[PDB]
Amino acid sequence: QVQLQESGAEVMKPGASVKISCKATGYTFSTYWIEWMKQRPGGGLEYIGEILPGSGSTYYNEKFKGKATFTADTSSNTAYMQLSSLTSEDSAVYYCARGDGYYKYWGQGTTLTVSSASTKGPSVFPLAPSSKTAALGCLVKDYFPEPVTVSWNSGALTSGVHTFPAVLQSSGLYSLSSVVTVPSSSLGTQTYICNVNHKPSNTKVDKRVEPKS
Amino acid sequence: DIELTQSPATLSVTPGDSVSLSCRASQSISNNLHWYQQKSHEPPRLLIKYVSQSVSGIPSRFSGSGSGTDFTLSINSVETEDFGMYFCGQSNSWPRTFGGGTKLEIKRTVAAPSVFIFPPSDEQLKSGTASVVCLLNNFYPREAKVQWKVDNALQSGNSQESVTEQDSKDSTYSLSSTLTLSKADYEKHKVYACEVTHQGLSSPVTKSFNRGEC
Repeated sequence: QVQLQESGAEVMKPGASVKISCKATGYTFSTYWIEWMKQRPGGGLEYIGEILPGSGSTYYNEKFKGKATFTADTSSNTAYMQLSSLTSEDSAVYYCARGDGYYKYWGQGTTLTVSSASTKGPSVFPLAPSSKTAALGCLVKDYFPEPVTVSWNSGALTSGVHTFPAVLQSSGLYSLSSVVTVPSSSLGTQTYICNVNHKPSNTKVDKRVEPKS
Repeated sequence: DIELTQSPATLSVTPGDSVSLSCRASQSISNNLHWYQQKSHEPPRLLIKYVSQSVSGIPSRFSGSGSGTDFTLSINSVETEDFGMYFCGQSNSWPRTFGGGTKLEIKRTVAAPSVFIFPPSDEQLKSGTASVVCLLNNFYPREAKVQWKVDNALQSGNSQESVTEQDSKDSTYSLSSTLTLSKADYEKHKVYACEVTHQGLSSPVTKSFNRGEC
């Protein structure tokens, strides 16, 4: 059962270096190539290069000679790609695949964000239902980096939820909304909490969303 | 290198219909042409290998064809699970290259949006900023015009839109339009309006509030 397992998301300041791992399992590590691809948001796949673990032979797409550096360790069945002198152009999802002629077995993907911004948690503001089916929600504003999660009433409310993709603002900070449609009659007699969590700053916020008086 | 060119870039299909996506190569690549499907936040998944040969675990409705520099992926009777991005990939030479992709959307009855407008909270105001929010909910197709009017003045580059992927229940879209103004500017005007134009509306729907009224 061949399986490739990549490492977690990474957020670095420009000019830093990052190393992404690809842990193979299910076969002799040193007999198949490990190939690396870069995919930018809403874009195609781009070949970085590839390594043969045991020999350590390497090929590099000429575009990435400066940027990427492949290493491997046979002992721990793990391949590495090191991206150096980072810039925002390196913001992308990085994949590793086993060389099978075709790419049958892929790693799950690694998100690399490169940005000036610094870790900041969001402010959460009510989207308050109208003065006259209703909609309410939470505005999750000015945070860094991705991601934030939003549940409603600790997950007892999921029907009719929409949590938009974040938009990156001029400030380098992200902003996001989550909305839910509910019965009109319920708005006076009930409680609606949006449970926001931004792990990179330990922001856990449970915001009451009520119609204004 | 080898350049791979896919067309169309976009296709809406209603389930049961059949589609042929095209992939053209800049020079010959033998039969080392493969097809991949990729869903959101997922690694691509091998669909057809070696121009036309079956791949383990892939539904039979997918099939690939072609020769020389002209290849096709066919989906006999598309299903609702087949939304996503479709790439061809060559492996005849290094570097490996991929086409631009075709986004397969699922086509569906036209659904007008429900429109809702949200004034900025008081909390956010005290901190210097007003985010006014317009929600267009559960509509299809994707094209929609959202027009902000502040005291009937038509707003320009002071808003950002954000759209969901096709809903997993009814294949609709939802989008948010966020007007962002300074507290000062927001408090220079009374009547904040969001005007939505969409195929399923006989005329534009306007949602508004007045800062003078709770």
